Amino acid sequence: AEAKKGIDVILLYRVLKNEAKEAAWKMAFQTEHSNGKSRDADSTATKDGPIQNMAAIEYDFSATSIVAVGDKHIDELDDAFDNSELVEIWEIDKAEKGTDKDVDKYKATYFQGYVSSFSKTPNSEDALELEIEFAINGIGQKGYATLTTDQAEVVSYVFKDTVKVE
Amino acid sequence: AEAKKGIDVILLYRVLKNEAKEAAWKMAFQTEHSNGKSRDADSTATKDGPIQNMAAIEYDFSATSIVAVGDKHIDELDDAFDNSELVEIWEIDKAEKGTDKDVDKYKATYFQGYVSSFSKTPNSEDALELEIEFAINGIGQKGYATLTTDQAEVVSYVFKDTVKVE
Amino acid sequence: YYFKDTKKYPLETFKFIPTSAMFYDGLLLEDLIEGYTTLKVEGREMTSLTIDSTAVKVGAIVNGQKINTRSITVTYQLKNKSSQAIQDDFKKMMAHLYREEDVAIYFEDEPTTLYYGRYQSAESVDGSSNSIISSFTIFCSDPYKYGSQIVSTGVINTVLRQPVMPTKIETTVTKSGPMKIVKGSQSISMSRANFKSGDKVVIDFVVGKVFVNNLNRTRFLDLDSDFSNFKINSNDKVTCSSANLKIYYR
Amino acid sequence: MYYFKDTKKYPLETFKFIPTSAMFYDGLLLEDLIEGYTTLKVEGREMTSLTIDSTAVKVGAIVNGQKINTRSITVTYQLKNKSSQAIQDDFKKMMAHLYREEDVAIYFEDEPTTLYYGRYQSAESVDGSSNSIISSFTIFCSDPYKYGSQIVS
Amino acid sequence: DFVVGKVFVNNLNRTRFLDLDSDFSNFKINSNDKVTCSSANLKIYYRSVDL
Repeated sequence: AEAKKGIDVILLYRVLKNEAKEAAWKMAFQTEHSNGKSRDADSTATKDGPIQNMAAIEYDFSATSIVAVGDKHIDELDDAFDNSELVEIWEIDKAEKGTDKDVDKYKATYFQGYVSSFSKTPNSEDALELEIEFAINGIGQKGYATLTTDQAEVVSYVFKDTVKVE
Repeated sequence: AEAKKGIDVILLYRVLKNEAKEAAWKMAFQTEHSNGKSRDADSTATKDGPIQNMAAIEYDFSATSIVAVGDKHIDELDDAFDNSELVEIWEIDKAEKGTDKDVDKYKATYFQGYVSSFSKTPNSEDALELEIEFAINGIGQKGYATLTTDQAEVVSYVFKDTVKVE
Repeated sequence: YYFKDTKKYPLETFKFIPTSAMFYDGLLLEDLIEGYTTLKVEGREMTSLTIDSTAVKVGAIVNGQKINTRSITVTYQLKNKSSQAIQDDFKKMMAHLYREEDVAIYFEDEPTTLYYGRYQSAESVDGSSNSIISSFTIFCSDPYKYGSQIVSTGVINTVLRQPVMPTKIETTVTKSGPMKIVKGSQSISMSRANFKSGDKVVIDFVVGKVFVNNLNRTRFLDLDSDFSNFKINSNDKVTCSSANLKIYYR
Repeated sequence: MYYFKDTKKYPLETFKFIPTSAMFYDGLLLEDLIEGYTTLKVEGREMTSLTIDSTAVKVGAIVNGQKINTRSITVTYQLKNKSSQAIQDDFKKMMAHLYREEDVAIYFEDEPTTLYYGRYQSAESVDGSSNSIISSFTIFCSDPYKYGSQIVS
Repeated sequence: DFVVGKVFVNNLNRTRFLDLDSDFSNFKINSNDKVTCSSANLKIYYRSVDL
């Protein structure tokens, strides 16, 4: 079988109030992100053995990227953090494709939440780095999502001849 | 599609009581600084899922530099810390420029706050470093700031001939 | 939440009604204030008792029993953007909640029950923010959970977990003479009364009076009748020979 | 608080910042009388509680009366000064202004058309080893109503 | 006068004129209500009460 690479999972964002004007955009130069879920297990001891009682779900979310020059979406995220508005998040997997009624769609998951951290540490010898954390309401939903052509490929050059370009 | 270098972020200071006498100056030999924001979220669990509530903003600020010889501004900061006076702070980014009405200005941010730390550890085989921490009042404001000509260029040397200087 | 694609969304979405909403005096608090939401409601599950006893050499002797009242706690969330409109929101909420007598309370997760209670007190409210979480308490002096109303003509055809007391029994006198309502080993008799044809005799149990043609005529009732012990159970028959009966109960 | 400024010299003058929840006590602002005084937050003027009397019976209780409780308002402040002698005079002035023998009119800034009746009741213990103090005092309003503008019909 | 509980006639106290079965402190006004008197001209002072 074949292992699954971690470079095939990307993230998309969109501010909630602009859901009728634009499609979700992709943040550039992503390095890693972490997604975790957990439940609190409460144990009660009886004469037969421990019995576990489970609690609600807690989400732990984080992201990391490199700030690019001329990118205006970081300003949108900063304004959303300042004014405390809702943000949508998509987690799209590029290694899975749909079969019957979703031919050009990938498996994904849908979240909404706020922004609760915004940090950056510029040093004298490295590149600028950005770290974001979220607080998520409710329970994430499952389905299939659409990726445009320019957000799913990498650009490279092709063969060229040895004559002057006209 | 170019990464943003961390060298193009600098800081400027000025004591509040001298706002009508001198312009903001630049600290010599800066190495790195940290700027972070956060909100504390209280989670309330219901029968449909967690509902998050947001709190006020908390600022974490620090800076590090190398002490120069014959610099009188360190004395100003030390006296401000001793007498508990307010300080103004600017965080100017050199890679962003304005187009229409801000022709020779850079994007920046403005803070006011006190000084809550002043440390230095002189050993026998390294240079002397200074670490400063701040406590910030209110909420930072955004705008466009002006950099003069000698605070944005680095000195070099030019080609010369082999004849005796007159 | 509901799953949505990355394309533009051209439809309109409405407000979310939580699982446990409260109708206070026939109105929904979510439809009055645009920043209100009910989070959770506690204290409406179990009831406690209060047993009186006296100590003796080998234990205690129980003589009386009582049922404690009920208190309901409601937690909400009020959110706004301006420091001035939140005061008007609080004023509206207090104008709606404050009442002088008992009212009817309905809950969304219990669509077949009825409650009685009124607003009692509230916790302290934080004064340094515009997103506020707090709670208030409702005092219920009647710890029963009622249900829909059933009208039956002398035969009970429902299931009851406990024997109940009917609210009232209307009759329509057909024959002329005395009246006697008979149940198993229990009876209510007016043996010294002469009723003509067509009298409306209403036996009211919540107040303790017998109404005849909209007049107080309790003087006809014998003193040996079971007026306070009359409780009906499932599959019980109430019959009278001089009139036709109607029974109201929950 | 403050507003954005450039990196050049500022030739104009800035006046004192008036907080949102300022209080007019007997027609005077405390920020005007004392130059170091500042009001931080006011709590306790939002929500109202009742009192119900009842006696126990076999199937619950019987309610025989209701009453409306009074109100207490707690205001947090900060007094700042540089000299040890002058802060005592500032406290003397503040206490001499706050002490009253009857009810007075109380106005708040975030509610421009509301009137309160109350009086100073008590104060919290202040720190005795510094020149910047944070504490609070309590106002006792014996009439738990909020009035409005007067109308003639 | 309602706050004090007396009836003044030409700056003199004449509260004794009221009937024993009249409503004095139970007189409450509501929106869109009409108050009429057949002998004098009325002026009403009131403040909106918000709890």
